[PDB]
Amino acid sequence: IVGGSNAKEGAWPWVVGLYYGGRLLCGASLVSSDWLVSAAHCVYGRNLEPSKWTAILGLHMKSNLTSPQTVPRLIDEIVINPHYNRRRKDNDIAMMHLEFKVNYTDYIQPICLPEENQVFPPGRNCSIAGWGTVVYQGTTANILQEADVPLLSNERCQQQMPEYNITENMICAGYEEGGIDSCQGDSGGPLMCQENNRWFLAGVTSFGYKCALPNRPGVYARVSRFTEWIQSFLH
Amino acid sequence: ECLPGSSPCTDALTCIKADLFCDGEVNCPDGSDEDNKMCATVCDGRFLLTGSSGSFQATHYPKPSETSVVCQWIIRVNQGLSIKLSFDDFNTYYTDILDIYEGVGSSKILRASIWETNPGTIRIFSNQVTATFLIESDESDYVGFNATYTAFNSSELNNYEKINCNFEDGFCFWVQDLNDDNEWERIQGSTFSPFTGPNFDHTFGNASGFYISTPTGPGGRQERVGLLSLPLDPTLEPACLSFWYHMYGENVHKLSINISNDQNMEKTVFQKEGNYGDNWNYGQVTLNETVKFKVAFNAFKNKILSDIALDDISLTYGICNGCGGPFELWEPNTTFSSTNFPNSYPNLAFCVWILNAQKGKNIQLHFQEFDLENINDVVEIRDGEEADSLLLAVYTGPGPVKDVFSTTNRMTVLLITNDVLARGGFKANFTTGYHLGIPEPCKADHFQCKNGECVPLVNLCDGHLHCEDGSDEADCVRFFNGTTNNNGLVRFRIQSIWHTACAENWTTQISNDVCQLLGLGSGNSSKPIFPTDGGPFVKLNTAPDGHLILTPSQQCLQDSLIRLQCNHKSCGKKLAAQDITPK
Repeated sequence: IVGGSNAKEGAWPWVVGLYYGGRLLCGASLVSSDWLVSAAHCVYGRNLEPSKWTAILGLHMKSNLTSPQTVPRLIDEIVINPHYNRRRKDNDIAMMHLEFKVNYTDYIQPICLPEENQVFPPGRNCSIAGWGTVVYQGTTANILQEADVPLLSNERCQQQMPEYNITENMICAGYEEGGIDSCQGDSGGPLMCQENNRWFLAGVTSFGYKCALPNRPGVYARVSRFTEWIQSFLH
Repeated sequence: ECLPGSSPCTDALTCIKADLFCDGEVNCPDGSDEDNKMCATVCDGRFLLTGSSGSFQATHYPKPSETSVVCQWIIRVNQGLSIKLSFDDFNTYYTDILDIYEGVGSSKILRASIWETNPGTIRIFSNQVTATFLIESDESDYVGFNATYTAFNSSELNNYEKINCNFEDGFCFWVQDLNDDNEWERIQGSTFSPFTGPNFDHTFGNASGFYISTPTGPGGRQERVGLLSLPLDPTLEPACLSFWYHMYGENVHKLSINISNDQNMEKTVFQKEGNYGDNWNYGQVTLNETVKFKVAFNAFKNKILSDIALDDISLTYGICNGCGGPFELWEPNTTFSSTNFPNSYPNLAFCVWILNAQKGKNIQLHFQEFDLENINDVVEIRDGEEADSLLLAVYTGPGPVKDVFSTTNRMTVLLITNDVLARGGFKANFTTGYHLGIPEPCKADHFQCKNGECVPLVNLCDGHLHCEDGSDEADCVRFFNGTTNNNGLVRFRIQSIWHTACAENWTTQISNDVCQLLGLGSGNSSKPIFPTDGGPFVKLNTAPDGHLILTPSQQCLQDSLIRLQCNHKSCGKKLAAQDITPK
């Protein structure tokens, strides 16, 4: 989030901060009582030691871990997508299992899930979150930021991104003149879109040509195509 | 002139019965009844054989048979020795029954009948054996038989030679029971009355072997078939009796083994009832006796489709136990380095190892040495088999990684290396196989979950957690003919049958319970419409313990099918103290 403002404490309870030995890399999305949803590009090469990932549930500011609402949890399993391919950045989706259970609270609520064959019209306003970076060449933001980007069609996204291959599992989102979009360190954040007073998970920040650049929208992995793959693990 | 039916001797002074001629006992005072010329058979011209060895044949052995001739052979050997009969060839009509009598005179004991079957080697433990061959058919398509007799000592036989018999060449030393209802038949290959009994021999694994089995004749009553063995000498150490039994049929009653001693006391040590499949079963029993004992395989056969067979009986001492790297390689290239592996590997390395194999053979990659760099350098093992490369495992760093079991016949391995801090490297070798990694699923209605263990019905959607992968509680209840996603019937599954449920005592409590079991939220509503499924619907009940009691009873009047409609779970609804600000 480069062109956003600070978010209210508790406005996004389903945003989990993933720390690798005390360092945030990519956000997650809690779905089940012990399952998470994060991008499969930041967990590439670290599935051998799941104990190195610490799941901080219900966190708002990265410098107030002693809050009475923070519930510490650990990762014990990292299931990357079977069809993942880092070189082509395809199937960028992964689930991370939690160590112990966590009770639901006003600051800990499971995120929604997109059902199969769900028509997402272009230009639809979607909300994002995550402790990203406020500028390309800068440092991370301590406060949980947020932003809004419209949905672009697959053909228009492919025309705007000739250097990449946007498959049928990649839903793009971003401004036409840039300015407000995802940045480095934020790839992995959820793409929340409102529908009937419900905030689904319509994408996960995967990659991007450059940050805070005009005519450069962000790429979000279409979670709607990986519905059964996630549901096979939630049980 | 003697009485009608009697023939006088040579001296014409004593009248003896006609059946007493050539029977083995000297009835005439001058021994004329045992003369070789009067009892001369047209088969081979020899009646009495006193030598230790010899041979005998039928009428015109190397020619078709044209005349029915009654022939009889009586062999007497030295006392204390047994007579061993060896049948090299036997091909006659089923009406030409070869009778084997044990002893001479009217006290001769019949042991076995031979017809249209090669008897192999038949050993009688008597020094006087009377063999009679009666011709009844006139078919000239058969050749005949030729058998030789040899003398041996039965007192020097050990327990192994007496018990161990693979039944490939007749009966080794087994003596068929005389007080039973029927005798064992030696049939080769498939027997009569199909769909019952074994279809092939167990020793050779084909239909060319020989074994024993119950008579496949249409027996209308229950017949007992038993086989007696020679008395075994008592040993200081116990011995284990090993044998292969085949019990497949619809009317199998019981197959028991009795041990008979000198005091006529029978002791049952082995017993099997029911059907055990069309496969040879491994049966064993520990024999521990202080005196001489006998082994008796007494089979109780019922009516048609109750065949039982035995094979491979043996005895054993002891208690019964319980950028320019390599490319596609093949089987002769199991061991391989990556490209520069006797020491640390160079940077900017990117090689590929497409492991090839045959169609239907997976790949098992075992790493003998694996010392890589940090997260920057990893190894990606794939199972593409096509342009869409899959993923198997991501290994990196110095550590004993587990084995990799592929699925198809192709495996792509990519070595992603950085441009600084070169580590040592890795080393592995593959080995092709069949269904490696995945354990063999246990048969006989044994449900196998994801982890590999076997759980037939102890965890099939009942409320337990035996399988750690959670596949024991896999899909059994789901929506049936549902309009939307969270809509459908309440079709359950007890073991395999996917059937609906009843609504005799349907409530909202069990409604939301089933909704939670379906993975959805609580029960929004429940409206019965009409009954349409004919499957074994189950009456869902509840108990104060917490679990749901589901009795699959197929009995209900004016049943109703509940159209279950569950609401959504805790979706993305903001429950904190948030506001609405356009900024």
